[PDB]
Amino acid sequence: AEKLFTPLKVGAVTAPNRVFMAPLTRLRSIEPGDIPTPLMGEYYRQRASAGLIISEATQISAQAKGYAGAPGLHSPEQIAAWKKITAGVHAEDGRIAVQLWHTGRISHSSIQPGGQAPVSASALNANTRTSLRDENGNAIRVDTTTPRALELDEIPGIVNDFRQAVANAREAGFDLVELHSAHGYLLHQFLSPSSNQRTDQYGGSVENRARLVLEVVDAVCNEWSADRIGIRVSPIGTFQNVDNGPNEEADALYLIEELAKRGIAYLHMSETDLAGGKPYSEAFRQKVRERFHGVIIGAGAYTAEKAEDLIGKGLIDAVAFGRDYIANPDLVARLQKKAELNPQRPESFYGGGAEGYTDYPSL
Ligand SMILES: Cc1cc2nc3c(=O)[nH]c(=O)nc-3n(C[C@H](O)[C@H](O)[C@H](O)COP(=O)(O)O)c2cc1C
Ligand SMILES: O=[N+]([O-])/C=C/c1ccccc1O
Repeated sequence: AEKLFTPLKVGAVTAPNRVFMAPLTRLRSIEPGDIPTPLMGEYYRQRASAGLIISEATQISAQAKGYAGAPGLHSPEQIAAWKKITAGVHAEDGRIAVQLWHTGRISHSSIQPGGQAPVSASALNANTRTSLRDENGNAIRVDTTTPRALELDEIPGIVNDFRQAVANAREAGFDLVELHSAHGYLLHQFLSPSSNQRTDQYGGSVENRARLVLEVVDAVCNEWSADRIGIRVSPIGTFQNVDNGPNEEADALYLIEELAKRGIAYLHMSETDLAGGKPYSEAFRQKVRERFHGVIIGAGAYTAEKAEDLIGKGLIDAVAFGRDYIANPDLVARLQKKAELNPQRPESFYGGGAEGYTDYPSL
């Protein structure tokens, strides 16, 4: 029997199905101000039949910015714009979480406050690219700037920025928040020994490496409620040159046991980047499942059939689809009916306007 189209309690909200829209950076916000737009509102409204929409990654602060065109949730103007977007999703009977990030070293000095180097756990270049805008406003890929290591006394400010962004998110009408602790961004930069060479209380042992993300979790649970908080992790494998170190499984299980103590709404596991990699072992999935007592969302080149299999095995609760949600606003109906999926147009994933954004048809 199919379970994808059955309801699921996700902390404080109830999803009517298990087909979630993964967080998808689309880089269509207004500059100056990193302001969401009515076009973005239309895009999200089109996808409101998702069991849960998880927004594009959204800055907690101006310092958090690493991509031209990515929205923020730190300014009054951003709060006002997001309020209209969440109202539109709710008018269509949807549910929407905001994914909150700090990009850390995956950034460029030209888009940082004061034109300064971005920050990270350690002063190590990401050795990758980010997306800026050229003089005509078009997306361009540019090598990342070498970061400055955060001073110990700057850490409380980072925690406060997450806390403040969650206050703002609650005000803006989001149903949940997802902390971006994956994919080589700031929280993951602290988690991974490959990017964290600190020798203070925020590096070294796994307890120290997870310290920042757990302080953030505690701060945001206190600001709102634990049943409003999810977290995305990518703790097995390599993502944007950030591996998970030489004890990745044990370190992941430590973090997950710690997260379970807070009673948070969900754990969202990004299992692979677009280039793929070794699948999660069923033993690992079992170890995660016995340790965490909230919703588990799986993501990364899923099919509906794989999601059904893992839901049936009692190992995950929901699936997040990324690219299929870019191209199929009514992905839920298509998967329910076994309809074909619209052809994807990758050239318009990042930047631009309505074309390749709001022009993918429903059935
Ligand atoms: C254009 C694009 C933007 C993405 N932006 C984000 C993001 O903002 N936050 C995030 O955690 N993952 C991001 N991802 C990863 C997706 O959430 C998803 O995990 C990935 O695309 C693999 O799932 P899929 O095979 O269903 O597309 C992005 C992926 C794509 C293709
Ligand atoms: O893992 N991915 O295939 C993409 C990740 C991603 C892409 C753009 C912005 C934030 C992200 O986490």
